[PDB]
Amino acid sequence: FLKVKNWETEVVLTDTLHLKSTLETGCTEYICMGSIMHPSQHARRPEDVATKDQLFPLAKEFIDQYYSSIKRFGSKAHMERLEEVNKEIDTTSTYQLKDTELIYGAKHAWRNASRCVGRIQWSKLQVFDARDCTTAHGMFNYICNHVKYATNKGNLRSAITIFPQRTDGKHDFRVWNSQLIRYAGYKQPDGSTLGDPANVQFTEICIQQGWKPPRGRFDVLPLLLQANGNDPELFQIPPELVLEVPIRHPKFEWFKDLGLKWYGLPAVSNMLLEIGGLEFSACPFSGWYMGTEIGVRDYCDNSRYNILEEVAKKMNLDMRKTSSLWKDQALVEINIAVLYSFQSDKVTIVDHHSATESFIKHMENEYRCRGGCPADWVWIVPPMSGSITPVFHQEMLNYRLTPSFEYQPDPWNTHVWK
Amino acid sequence: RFLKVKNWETEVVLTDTLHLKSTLETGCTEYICMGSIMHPSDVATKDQLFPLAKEFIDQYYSSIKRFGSKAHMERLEEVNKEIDTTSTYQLKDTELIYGAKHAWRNASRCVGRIQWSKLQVFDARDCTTAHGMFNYICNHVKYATNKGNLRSAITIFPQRTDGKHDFRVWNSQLIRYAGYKQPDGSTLGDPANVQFTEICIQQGWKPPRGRFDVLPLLLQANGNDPELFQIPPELVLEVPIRHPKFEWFKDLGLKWYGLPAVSNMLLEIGGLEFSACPFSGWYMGTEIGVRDYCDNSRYNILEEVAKKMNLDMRKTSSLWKDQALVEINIAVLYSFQSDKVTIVDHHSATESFIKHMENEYRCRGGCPADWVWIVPPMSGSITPVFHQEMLNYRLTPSFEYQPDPWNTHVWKLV
Ligand code: HEM
Ligand code: HEM
Ligand SMILES: C[C@H](O)[C@H](O)[C@H]1CNc2nc(N)[nH]c(=O)c2N1
Ligand SMILES: C[C@H](O)[C@H](O)[C@H]1CNc2nc(N)[nH]c(=O)c2N1
Ligand SMILES: Cc1cc(N)nc(CCCCN(C)C)c1
Ligand SMILES: Cc1cc(N)nc(CCCCN(C)C)c1
Ligand SMILES: [Zn+2]
Repeated sequence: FLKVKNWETEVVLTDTLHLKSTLETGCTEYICMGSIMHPSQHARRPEDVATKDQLFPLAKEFIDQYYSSIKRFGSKAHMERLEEVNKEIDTTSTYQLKDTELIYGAKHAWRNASRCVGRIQWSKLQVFDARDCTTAHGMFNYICNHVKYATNKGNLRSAITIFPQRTDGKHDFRVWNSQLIRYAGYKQPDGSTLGDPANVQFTEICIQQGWKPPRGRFDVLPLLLQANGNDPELFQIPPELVLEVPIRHPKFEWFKDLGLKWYGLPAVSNMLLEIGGLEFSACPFSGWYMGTEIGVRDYCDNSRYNILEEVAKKMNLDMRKTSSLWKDQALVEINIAVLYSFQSDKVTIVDHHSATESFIKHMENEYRCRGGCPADWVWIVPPMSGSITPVFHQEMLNYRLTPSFEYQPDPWNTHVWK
Repeated sequence: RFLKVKNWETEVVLTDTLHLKSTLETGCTEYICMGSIMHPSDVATKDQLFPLAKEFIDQYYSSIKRFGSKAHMERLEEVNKEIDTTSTYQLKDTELIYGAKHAWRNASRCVGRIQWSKLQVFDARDCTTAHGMFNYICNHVKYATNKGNLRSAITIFPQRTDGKHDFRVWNSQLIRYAGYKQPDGSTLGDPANVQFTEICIQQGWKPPRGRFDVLPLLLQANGNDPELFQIPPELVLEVPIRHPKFEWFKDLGLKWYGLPAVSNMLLEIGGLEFSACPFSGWYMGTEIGVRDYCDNSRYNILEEVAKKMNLDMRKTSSLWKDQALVEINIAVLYSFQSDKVTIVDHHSATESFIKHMENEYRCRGGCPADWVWIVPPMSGSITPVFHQEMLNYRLTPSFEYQPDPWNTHVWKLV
């Protein structure tokens, strides 16, 4: 067993769940890689279509886990399911998840996501089964329905849409966008950047694929959808599906005149969902924002919107030296405005104080019922005001459980066009 | 083998080979990361001490471009003689200085390491009594405080022998404020120091019972019972805290001391253990303004400041805590700068650490760094270290945690 202590409350939790971890963290007894973005390349099956002795053990492990979860280990259905998966692999080199296994797998991938502060909600995930999809047009239909369901007029609901699994790696379904809704970024003639600098490369691909850019600071990017390994196709999300919040400040009347807004729905679409050896390379999932994701990182990273400049100017702060803390002061105001604006418009949002408090409660629940909760301190602690949130003083153990969400290469690095 | 770290702001990529020289354990395994654990976990035998000493001596003669020299080989034989005959050995003055500076250079949790090569080392290995320790510590405080122009320093007392004759400073820092738990459950002074304050009172200290009572030194020499000493008040530089815009901030009656001086850690050099080695630098503002003042378990002044700012404290999403936190840290920095007492803000400190880290990769092949500790406790992502990948590993000479002495000391009075 391993213990974790909270240094504010002195609560000690005892971890045994880590004994079920399967993948390497990247660390060793001599080096810790906890701050590395992608510490490990340890995967569960090789880089493409596995042989039977590579895939079946991963399948059996997950089927065993699912049937244990419902108190039916060794039951009739469990043993038939194993025989069924065996035959499927014998005749197709893969197998197909039942609807129940798919739902279980998706929820537990979220439950196992050690970087996610939002996991107290993990069992409240709506799962849309899109495994019958065959074209990029059908992918667009599924994504539109997902966006409409999840947005729900501002009462946001967590959802995931799961497209057909990888087969031989030449027929991948992929959403090329990193999120379903993101703003364009444009390389300016003088050298600067208009819009979101994170998306300049993706923006140029879209233009390179025929997208006519309106060239503004908040241009919603088109969807770039790839189905069955074919070349990707551009689609415009209907604007009535894209809920946006104008950013205003409860005290500063001039804040409105900054002309800022942001979208309500955070929807990650470039990760990979791994269940029992199966790789779902297109599995867009969405929830609701923690305010700091917009106000600290989107607006105030140097390589992003970088608006600390303007806000501090309008505030008449002394930007002559760092020790006036003008950056910190403007940072707080911007995050006040983001929360005030979303709350005013009745769009679901959580502040980092509430979110981190929820996560401590979630940790305690998971230790009580599951014997552990894998958690990545570097990612869980908010990017501002860390030490005045309870997670700062909370020791955490990070380990990798399956099913899981994984990073995957950007498809433009790997796709050979037609 | 090589390991790469990337900065996701700048895209700079650095190549770590120094990790191959790492020694003891991180706490992590191949399947669990313990990077957010506070401390993941009698005296060395002859056969244990030999290889540790050789590795250090090898390192030292390599750093002075004398590896394999006649002087290198004779030092090794000399060290081997001592261990063989006395079960320990004694460092040369040059080796002690090198070792102390490299323990700082190797401190993966320290953001202030750009200054590592400018450390004043005070050799106190001839000290035999607690009175002598007091004298050494007073001289250290005076030299390091330097009328506000602070200078980094370390004082090194005699090493462990059999573990029954340890030298120890029982204070966690040389200068700290007392904390007194009241019968009604409230705290006067610094809640972090309530327990140590109790021990001092038990030993005979007469407490003023104020909010900023400098604690007395509790000094243990040669394994004897520790003894109390009052630091001369003229040696304790303090800064009253005021705010450049809120004139009411001074009415809070806050102050802090200028000299941060850790006194409860262990310095390991070549297998030798220096259990009493107080070292001092200058503050980063957030150490006082964020943690010392605004930790729930410390002075916890967010509420009063927020009240005087007329903030809406009914809902967390008004971010009144965040707003007060910034204002307190503005006051800390403005106050020290006005009194011309050395301090560094977290933006300046993290920028310099990135410069340091890059230079260490270029000239040394790496820089062990603990991201969890390096990133400041506020405004994390608007500092450059937040976006900087880091590798953590343990190089020696090193500073280490050690048990609190009141948990292991065997008393002898009455
Ligand atoms: C319901 C409200 C949710 C909140 C408030 C939330 C919050 C967050 C935050 C703040 C991060 C840090 C990532 C960053 O800052 O860039 C994160 C990471 C993550 N979240 Fe959640 N999340 C939520 C829902 C979900 C859902 C529904 C899923 C999956 C079904 C999920 C899976 C993940 C994953 C995999 C990561 C890691 C991303 C990476 O490594 O890049 N989250 N979450
Ligand atoms: C010169 C100015 C210095 C600055 C601005 C500085 C800054 C810091 C900061 C902010 C921390 C984090 C600790 C915390 O937040 O509680 C730290 C840790 C540390 N510093 Fe430095 N430091 C300085 C000088 C030194 C010196 C002179 C030494 C040793 C000779 C040293 C050794 C350490 C060690 C060992 C730690 C780790 C302490 C622990 O693990 O609890 N520092 N430093
Ligand atoms: C549990 C957690 O590791 C602990 O609160 C750490 C986090 N990071 C820190 N970072 C610094 N500089 N100082 C600290 O005391 C801590 N505390
Ligand atoms: C290098 C460092 O690990 C990297 O910048 C991480 C730090 N912690 C983070 N935490 C969150 N939530 N999101 C991030 O993108 C990052 N970035
Ligand atoms: C579903 C969800 C909700 C939320 N509030 N945040 C996230 C993380 C977004 C960043 C993920 N990384 C790939 C960049 C996801
Ligand atoms: C020499 C020095 C200077 C400075 N500015 N900070 C420190 C860290 C003290 C923290 C110790 N921890 C156990 C809490 C040391
Ligand atoms: Zn680790």
